[PDB]
Amino acid sequence: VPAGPAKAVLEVNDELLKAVASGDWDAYTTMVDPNVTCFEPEAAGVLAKGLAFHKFFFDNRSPNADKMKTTLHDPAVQMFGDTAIVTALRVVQFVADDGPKTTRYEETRVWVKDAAFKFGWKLVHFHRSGA
Amino acid sequence: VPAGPAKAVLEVNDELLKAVASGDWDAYTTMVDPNVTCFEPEAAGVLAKGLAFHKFFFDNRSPNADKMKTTLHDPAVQMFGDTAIVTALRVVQFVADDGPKTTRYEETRVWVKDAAFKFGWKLVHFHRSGA
Repeated sequence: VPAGPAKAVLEVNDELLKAVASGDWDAYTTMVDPNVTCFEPEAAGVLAKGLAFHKFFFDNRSPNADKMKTTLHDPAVQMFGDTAIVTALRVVQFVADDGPKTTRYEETRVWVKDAAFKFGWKLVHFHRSGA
Repeated sequence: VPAGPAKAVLEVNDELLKAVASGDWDAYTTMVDPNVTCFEPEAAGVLAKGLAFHKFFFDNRSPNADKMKTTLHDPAVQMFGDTAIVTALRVVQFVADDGPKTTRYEETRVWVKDAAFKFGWKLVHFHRSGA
């Protein structure tokens, strides 16, 4: 059974998390616009732009990124023409110096229709912020 | 001289800040979609929806919200059809128990074209997160 627009973007959004979690850069590029912008903890407080910024973290995965477990919670999509706004809570289990920890992030992901992209959608902007 | 699409949304985005800063609820409603969603510190970690949530803060402005000074820094817009993604850094001067303080927020504002709205644009989602 094929997914409608809203279900479809949710699936691609989930697939992107899988790609990031597994360090699959090639997969990342099938879903993310070359001129993607973002606010995220790793971006040091300013808007980061382009894939090169993100590839840096793929090329230098360290040190216990493999122990990490990430899940998306409470996902929702809102459609505005060819734009889809996906909102969710990202919960990350990781190990720190003090032991196992859990952190929650608010995530906004803005997806745009593009039949040229593998799944018919591309990520153009996202905003992730920690609790 | 009239503003093009990108300049136009930046102006409306600035006007919205002016409305919030001055507690002008009527102005707020000329710019913000009735089904607006948001992530923001005031939303207690989950996605808030609707104008009623925001009106609560207008109706209960307290206690030194008038002393506050807010400015937008490094604004940028990206256009995707009828969607405009405005990104900016929000700097807020306020007084705490310990004295005058300054805080920076990352802000994503998603605006959508609508000729029915006063300025031709409506805010449908935003994401604000503190440093």
